[PDB]
Amino acid sequence: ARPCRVSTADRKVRKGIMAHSLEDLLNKVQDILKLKDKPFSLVLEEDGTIVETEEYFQALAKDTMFMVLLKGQKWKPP
Amino acid sequence: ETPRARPCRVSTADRKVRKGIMAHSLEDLLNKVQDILKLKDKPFSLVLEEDGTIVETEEYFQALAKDTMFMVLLKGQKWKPP
Repeated sequence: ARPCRVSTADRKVRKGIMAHSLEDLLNKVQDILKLKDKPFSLVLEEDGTIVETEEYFQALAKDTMFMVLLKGQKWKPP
Repeated sequence: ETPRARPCRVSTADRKVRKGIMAHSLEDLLNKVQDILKLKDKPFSLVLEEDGTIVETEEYFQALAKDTMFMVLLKGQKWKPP
């Protein structure tokens, strides 16, 4: 049961969220970050690498900054 | 090679799609990347996204940092500067 640091796409709000899995993370992120709708994609905040498997989500360091993307939203350089 | 798979960040040559892929070796990685990145055909070369350094041995692939961004090149594609 693990600690994730998660940003919105405009990087204005970053929050620490505990998750058992990628899917659990994705189920929590809307309420926590007060997203306008459900997330479409989870990406690495540093470079926009798409996190789309559980095994890859779990191999990343606990201090990894994640970014949620809603439909049509794209990762952008900080 | 590595009993436990290692996380790789992998870019297409146009840098529009970037994805985290788990891999046990260079060969395993190269076996996986076409379906994952939706490549039109099999990869020809794996390169460092940063400077186009060719990754062509398993030992060099394994020595790289986990956050290294890779780039796949298909036949006749060339690394280009970002």
